[PDB]
Amino acid sequence: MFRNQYDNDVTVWSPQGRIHQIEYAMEAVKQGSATVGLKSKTHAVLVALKRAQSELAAHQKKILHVDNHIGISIAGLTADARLLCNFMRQECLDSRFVFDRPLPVSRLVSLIGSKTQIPTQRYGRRPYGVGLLIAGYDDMGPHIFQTCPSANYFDCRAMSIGARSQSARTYLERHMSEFMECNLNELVKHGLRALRETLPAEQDLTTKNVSIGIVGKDLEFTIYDDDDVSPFLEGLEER
Amino acid sequence: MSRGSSAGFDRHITIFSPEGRLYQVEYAFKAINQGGLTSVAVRGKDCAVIVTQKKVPDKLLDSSTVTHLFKITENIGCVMTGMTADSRSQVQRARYEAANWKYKYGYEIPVDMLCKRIADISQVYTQNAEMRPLGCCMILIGIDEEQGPQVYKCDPAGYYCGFKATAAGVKQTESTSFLEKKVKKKFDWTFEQTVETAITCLSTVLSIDFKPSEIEVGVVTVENPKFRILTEAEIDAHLVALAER
Amino acid sequence: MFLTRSEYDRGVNTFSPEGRLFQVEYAIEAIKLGSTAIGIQTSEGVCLAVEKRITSPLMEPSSIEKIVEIDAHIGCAMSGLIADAKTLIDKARVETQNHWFTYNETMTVESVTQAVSNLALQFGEEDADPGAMSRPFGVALLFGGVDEKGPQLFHMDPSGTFVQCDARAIGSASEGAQSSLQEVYHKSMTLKEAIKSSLIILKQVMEEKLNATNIELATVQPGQNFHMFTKEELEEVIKDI
Amino acid sequence: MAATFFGEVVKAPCRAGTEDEEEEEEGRRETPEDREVRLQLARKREVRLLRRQTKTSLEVSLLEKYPCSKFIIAIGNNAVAFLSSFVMNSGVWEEVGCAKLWNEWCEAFCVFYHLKSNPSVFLCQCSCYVAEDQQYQWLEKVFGSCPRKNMQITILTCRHVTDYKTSESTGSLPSPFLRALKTQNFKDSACCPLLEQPNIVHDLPAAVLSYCQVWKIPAILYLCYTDVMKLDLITVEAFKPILSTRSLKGLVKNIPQSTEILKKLMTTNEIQSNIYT
Amino acid sequence: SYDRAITVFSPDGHLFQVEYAQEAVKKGSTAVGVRGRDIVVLGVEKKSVAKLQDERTVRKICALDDNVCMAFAGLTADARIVINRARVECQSHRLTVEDPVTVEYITRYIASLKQRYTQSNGRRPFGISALIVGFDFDGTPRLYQTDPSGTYHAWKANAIGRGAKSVREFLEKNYTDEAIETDDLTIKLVIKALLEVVQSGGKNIELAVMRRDQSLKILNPEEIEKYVAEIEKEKE
Amino acid sequence: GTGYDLSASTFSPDGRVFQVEYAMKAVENSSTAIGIRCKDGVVFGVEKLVLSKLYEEGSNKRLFNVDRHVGMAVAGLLADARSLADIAREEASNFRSNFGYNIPLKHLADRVAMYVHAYTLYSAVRPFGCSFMLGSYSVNDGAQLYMIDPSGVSYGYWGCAIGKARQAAKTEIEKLQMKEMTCRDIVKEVAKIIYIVHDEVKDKAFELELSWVGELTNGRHEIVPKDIREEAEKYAKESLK
Amino acid sequence: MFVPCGESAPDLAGFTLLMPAVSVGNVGQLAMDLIISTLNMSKIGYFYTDCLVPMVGNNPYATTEGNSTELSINAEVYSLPSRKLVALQLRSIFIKYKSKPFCEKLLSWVKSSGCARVIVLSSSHSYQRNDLQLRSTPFRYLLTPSMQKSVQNKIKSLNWEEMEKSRCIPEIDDSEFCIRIPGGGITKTLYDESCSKEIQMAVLLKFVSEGDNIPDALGLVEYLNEWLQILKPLSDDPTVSASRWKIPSSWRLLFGSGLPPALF
Amino acid sequence: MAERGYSFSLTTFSPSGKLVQIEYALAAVAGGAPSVGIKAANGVVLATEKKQKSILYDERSVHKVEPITKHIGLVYSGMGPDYRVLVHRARKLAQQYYLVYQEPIPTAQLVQRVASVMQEYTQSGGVRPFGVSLLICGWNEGRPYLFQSDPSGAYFAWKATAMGKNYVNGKTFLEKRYNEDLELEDAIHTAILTLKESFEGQMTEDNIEVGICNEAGFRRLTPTEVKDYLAA
Repeated sequence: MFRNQYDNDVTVWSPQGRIHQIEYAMEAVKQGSATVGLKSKTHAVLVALKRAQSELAAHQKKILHVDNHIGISIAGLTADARLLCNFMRQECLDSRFVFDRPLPVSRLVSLIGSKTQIPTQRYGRRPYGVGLLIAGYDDMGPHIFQTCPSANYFDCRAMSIGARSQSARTYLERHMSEFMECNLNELVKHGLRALRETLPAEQDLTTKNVSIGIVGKDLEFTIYDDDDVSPFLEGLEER
Repeated sequence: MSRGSSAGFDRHITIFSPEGRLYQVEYAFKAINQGGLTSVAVRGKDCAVIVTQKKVPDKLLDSSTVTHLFKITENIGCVMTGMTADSRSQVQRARYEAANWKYKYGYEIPVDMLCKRIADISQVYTQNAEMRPLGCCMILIGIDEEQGPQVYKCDPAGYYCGFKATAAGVKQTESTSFLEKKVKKKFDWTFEQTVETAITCLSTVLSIDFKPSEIEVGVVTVENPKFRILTEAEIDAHLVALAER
Repeated sequence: MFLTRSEYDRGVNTFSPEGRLFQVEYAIEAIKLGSTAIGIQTSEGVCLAVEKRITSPLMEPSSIEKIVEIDAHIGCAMSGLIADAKTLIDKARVETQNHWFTYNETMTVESVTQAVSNLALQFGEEDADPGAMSRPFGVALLFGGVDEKGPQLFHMDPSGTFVQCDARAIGSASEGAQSSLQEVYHKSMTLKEAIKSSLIILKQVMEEKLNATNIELATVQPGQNFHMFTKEELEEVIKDI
Repeated sequence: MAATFFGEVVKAPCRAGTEDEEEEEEGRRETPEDREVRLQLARKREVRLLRRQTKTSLEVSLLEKYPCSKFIIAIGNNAVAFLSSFVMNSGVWEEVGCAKLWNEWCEAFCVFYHLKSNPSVFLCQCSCYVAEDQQYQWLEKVFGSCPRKNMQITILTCRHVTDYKTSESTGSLPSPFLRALKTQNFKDSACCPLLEQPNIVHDLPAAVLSYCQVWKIPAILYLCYTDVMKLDLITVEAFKPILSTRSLKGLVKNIPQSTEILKKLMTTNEIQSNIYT
Repeated sequence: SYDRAITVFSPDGHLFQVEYAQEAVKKGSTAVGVRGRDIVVLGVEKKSVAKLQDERTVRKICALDDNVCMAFAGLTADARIVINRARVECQSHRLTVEDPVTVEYITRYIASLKQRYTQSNGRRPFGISALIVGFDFDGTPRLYQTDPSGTYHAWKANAIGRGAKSVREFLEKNYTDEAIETDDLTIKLVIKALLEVVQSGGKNIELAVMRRDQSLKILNPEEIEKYVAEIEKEKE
Repeated sequence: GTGYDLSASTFSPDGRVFQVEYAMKAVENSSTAIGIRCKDGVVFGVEKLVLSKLYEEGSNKRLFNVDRHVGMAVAGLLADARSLADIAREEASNFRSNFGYNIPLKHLADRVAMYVHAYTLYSAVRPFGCSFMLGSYSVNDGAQLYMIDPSGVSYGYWGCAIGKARQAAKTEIEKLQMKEMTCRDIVKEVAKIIYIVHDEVKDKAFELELSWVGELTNGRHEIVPKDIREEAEKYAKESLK
Repeated sequence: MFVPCGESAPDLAGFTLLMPAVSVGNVGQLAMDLIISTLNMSKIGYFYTDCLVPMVGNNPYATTEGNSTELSINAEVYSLPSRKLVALQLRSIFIKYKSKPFCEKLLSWVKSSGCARVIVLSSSHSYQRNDLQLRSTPFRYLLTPSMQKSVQNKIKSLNWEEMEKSRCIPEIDDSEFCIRIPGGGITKTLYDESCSKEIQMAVLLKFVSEGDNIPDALGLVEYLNEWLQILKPLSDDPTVSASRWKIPSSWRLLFGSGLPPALF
Repeated sequence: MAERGYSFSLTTFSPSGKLVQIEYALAAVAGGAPSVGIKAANGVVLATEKKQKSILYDERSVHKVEPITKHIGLVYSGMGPDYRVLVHRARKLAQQYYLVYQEPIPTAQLVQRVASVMQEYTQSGGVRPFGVSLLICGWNEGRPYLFQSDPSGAYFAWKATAMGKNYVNGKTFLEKRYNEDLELEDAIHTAILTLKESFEGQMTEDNIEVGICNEAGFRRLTPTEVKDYLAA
């Protein structure tokens, strides 16, 4: 009630010391659909749930390709995800041009942090309403990063973001002690079981609603979609 | 915050009230008292002295970093009263403007010209809707060439004026009355008498017997034109010499 | 306690306490004031049918066309604000010609849709690249074309965001027409039956009756170019009932 | 309003609605150009109960022409879906009118059904969004001015979890959860915790609960505070505890087929727009 | 959720400021444009003429080039701005491609200017609608209309301004192929449409015709009164 | 100060800019960081809160390296703290590029504090809701510890605490005779103080984040090595009971 | 209209009606919460009308678990027959074109029920304060001509400042003067209709802005307590102030909800 | 006093056509220290009241009566900083005129250019009018000039005027005592008397300021000269 003067702009501090448009942008992230990221000692996989209005539409393109070693999964506003993906792709190109080597994932994520922090201080802007799960591979191994509308980024052992992603995070917290020595097949299965935990008890993972993206020691970032996910889904025990 | 002007007669800087008053400038003048410190500057026959309170309400705080006396040029020093960050930013601006003056005109800036430049900038702040006044007061001292000691006081409205003695802060009115009474009697205070006058004004309107660590004193002299900040031993010597009398 | 007024929708760039931007959903409501456009993607081609809604008999129908041509293999169906629609249409046209100049080949349907989306998602943020738009475009488009990957249909809404589809209805009766396309559509149907279903649904959701003057049909087939049905072709297709 | 140009004088929002001046400087010389506009706008936004095959002029309140002993209102997508899947899957329900209303946010209006086996039972099915200046008209067109106190109204609705006022974060709460709010004559205890003290409910559900409180009718309001306010399966399943309550006691016959009806009705799935993911 | 900002949608999806600019159009004097076979005619009512006025200075029919013409309804100062921009654009197009503007080209340019002003709520739309008649370079007569939003259409006959609805009903009922056969019948049809909203006709009527390969010709009050007299004779 | 508190360019009727005060309360929103200056260095320690067991250890660090010789411990909004870390790094690198030697810590504190102040001045940007401490060591300068707050006021400290429990931690620091202690005993005492002011029920499951710059690192900012941090945590735990 | 809670009117024979106005800052409503909570007044009825946006929630004055479950609607009437005081509490906002109908219905109830006085607790926009009003006290009062039952002299002895009469329509140098409470909501309508109907109404108000308006509510109840003595007179205690108006339990989470994680 | 926000915007006319934010800037002038200008037959007089009225002011520091060139001089009543910013601008404009035309700027030309600057500040929005009304005295072509430029940027040529506090009574006083054939000395006497009308106590040479403009050019009277004039 005493909140109405201080939550309409990202340039107003509430007398409790809170910016409220930042928190509302975080809600905008929660309005997507669940996507999961997890990594082993050699691979970093991204698993996403697609919505297509349940019929007559090709599903959302939820996993995007940024470079040969970086790929992102989005939850939140699509326009913001595309703006940030264009930024990431341009930065990776610039690194390859100037320095001839793949841009480190942590450096890319730091650049995203600055870029998305500027709208949360300036007038006439709004925070980015998209949260990302960045999967990378560089000299330092696999990486999973989570970026937020607040311009925070986190180094994750595993992470789920999106709508009803708390269930996936509960699964990942329960099972993260065995992710590292998993091979690619059962790592993708772990991600698939977490993503399934974000679903009603009746619905089940199919090829039509699952998108997978692997990067790893030998692999470049590849996205598996709509029929390429069948090898990964065939072996997934029932719930 | 984003943009626009707040509606109200006392809520934006570019709004007059029915009586033609800019109330945000007066609220900046009240911001000068935010800090609870008083400054006294006294002009003598051949010296100018700035004296300010030094409150350090923290055992953990390094007391050599708490200071309100600043060096603008080699020969101009100021005591800043008001909001601390605003004071330090206006000192930074005065330093830049003085360096530019020396660059353009080939000789070092006078005191009146420095306070005039700072007050011109302050006026620009009061007229535009994007900026706000600084909640601080600048009292500048220097020895000119052929006028003598100079004490000048810029203020948040863009007003500046030279004085024979001036005060800023909480006890500005009490100190101004004290110094008026002192200056009516005699004014050619040598150098010691100006320091005693400034310290006595501060210690009377505050009714506080000072310690060398509760007070800051910066001086210029005709024979030593460079701005100098007295050490605690020198202030203690002045205080014991004032107490014995 | 008390019920109080909270408003989060009177400006772009403001999230509601729900993570939701209302000035973009009001632009989608702006779409729902347009005329109904149905696009069906089949393996024999893609058809685009729109409801024309001629306001006066004195008005040249050729000037209110809701189906335009971006290139010989792509056509758009429009619904919403016309002035915005034509800006996006011209962006698509110029982009296809830029692509031909630079790379000596036809731009694919998805690439045209992506270029138009790059233009359409650049609202808000007005004091950054003046000449930008400052609000969502109030138009939804239906790019239906034929390229290296066969017939394709895309949909863009007042978000600058596109998704590939197989049967879309946009416009004022998109809910009823979409519910109808839900059953009448099957993934392997001929183009003649796609046109048939489009016109049947358009008859269902129009307040007037099907004559060859108040609707507009276009098709893009793998061999043939983009084609806008004429008065006599439309007459024959509707007299097929 | 929010600063169209540099230095434009802007007035702050007023949460009490007094920036409208309550139509101050009333101008007793309102031009007929103005009065025609005002009356036309008032006519555009009118509520109107109309009977099937009659199509207009129901002329009397809906609960005072038919007798009633039980009245279940579901408001919103999820409450309507739940009520349909788990209650109309049983014996025949007969429609006895809709409430046509025009709005900026309105979306099937309440169709009112009364059970053929038990004519005293009723259901309102609003996906209809009733605006503030339509809720009291809706109340008078449905209940009327003769509030017989033999009814047992049961309102069902959904709210976003971010509307919950809690000292924790509204992202740590286990959504969806049910909260109740019952009137004074509702003797039985609720199957869910009662809604807290700083929390209020303000809409047509609040209109019906306020009516039942004033006129001493038993009424229970069931609030699902969900994190997904579109048609969602978990949100609809959140209402299931209500089925073991005397109001919805004899109306729930086959739960196993209701899950299949619910899965089908989810596959219908009014199309989402591309703002997200 | 309201008006008062140019770039704000209402929850129904309406941009009301543009619609209020079109309200500004609907108060202006009625302008009637009829497209004939080899003549294109424009007629505006002279609403509330003052006797002590130089009527040459308050004319609402203007020439944009030697083949394109234009009448407007709405705020006259906005119309002056838009007209002069259109004139510069006609000459600039001739400089670019050597060919005379097609009537659609200049209609499109005028609409793009109005549409530029319907963006950016720090600007104000043009409160005018225009009736751009003309002949293409291959001789086809055209009649277009733009409105404050940046939206233009091609017409056979049209009316804008106050009483555009009555005049447009009259035109629909009376615009045939037998009303267009001669130049005189087109002129008389425009005058008859304008006589449906004009009281004390003839002296409140501003006709200007443009025949193919000829410049705009404003009809003086004598010719207009002769046409009105012919109309009353044909009334019998 | 309602009515005068929506902009950082509005003065309250008593000369108070309230957006800046709300930004300082924003600093009070976060968990505590303490910094103690000793006879031969500076030691930082942050009551870092474990958001999830899913985060790779070391993420969300609040102890930055601003230069080879300077370390930064932050509180408040972490995005703001990272932006200010970037600014401080830029200032130190620019000074070294221009003038060829390591930037003095007092000068670095002035540059960054004057940036923070510049944000407390306009309606176009909001004040930083983050406070931080800088700490260095040079043989020709001694240990130095500075704290900047959202208003742009930087002072030099012997012991500082910023965050939620700054007052309790400040009470606990005052008992230390830090002017005559080495970095090792200060590390143990910093761990103790972090453990004392931690609120074990409201907040949950924190992890120490210790860092020093001193002569034991030869004027180089570092993370306290794992074994010394283990010893400090064990001392801190055993002292708590 | 007024609907009792027990099929019987409570006989407000000569009571003083305390009512809010939905005004800027909700200061009148918050002051009414303070009064109803401190005096421990008991609900006696409802004011059911078409005029306020409907809302509902459990007892906003919960003190024990027994009465914390008592449903409340947007307009409810409370009473304290020991002190001959009746209080209305409007907890919602008015529907467009419905403020005046509410005012005539309420004042008809006041005349019929037999209430002696009416006291409206309100507020006004403080950004519209002119040169003088900035340097005066925030609190103003209005008395209708009938309200003279020895209370004009009491108010005079209290050294209060009357609401300043602006000119009815500006731009006219004659400047016919009539009251104008900008941001008082129904305050002016209530005043004008009371003057027409010959009701003893008083209006007490504060110039407030919006934000945390709890200090303003406490100030307004202290103004009213300078007049009425609904409480022991102010600085007479060993500074047991701050403990003399009972803050209702519903005055919780007034800035919303808790702080999200991973920020800060 | 907020007429529907017609009171707080500089770029909004009120329904009656008034701009009630430029007349609030004229209330800053009418709340400034009194000023007097008297155009005698052979010179102009500019007398003002000093705000720096206490003993603690250096009086070689800041002045209210300023020269623009050798032949033009200003006084103001209103807000002092605005005066200073306009004075430096007026001096620049005069020197640009000299640099172009090799002749001293005429009084009317200077008044016009200064008034155009003030007008600019009364039309944009996001900016604030000037809180000063100037009196410009000059001597051109063997003919004195007295002008007044107000915050709106509208200047007036006067024979005698009064600004600042109590200026309506001052103008009434001046009407009864001004005659065209007045000599510069009697003009100085009358200007000092008009200041003495609306003055807060005893008037010393150290709390008023006088500047004259005759054939020899504009000059600010020294405190001794003002003392001598006050003694008579």
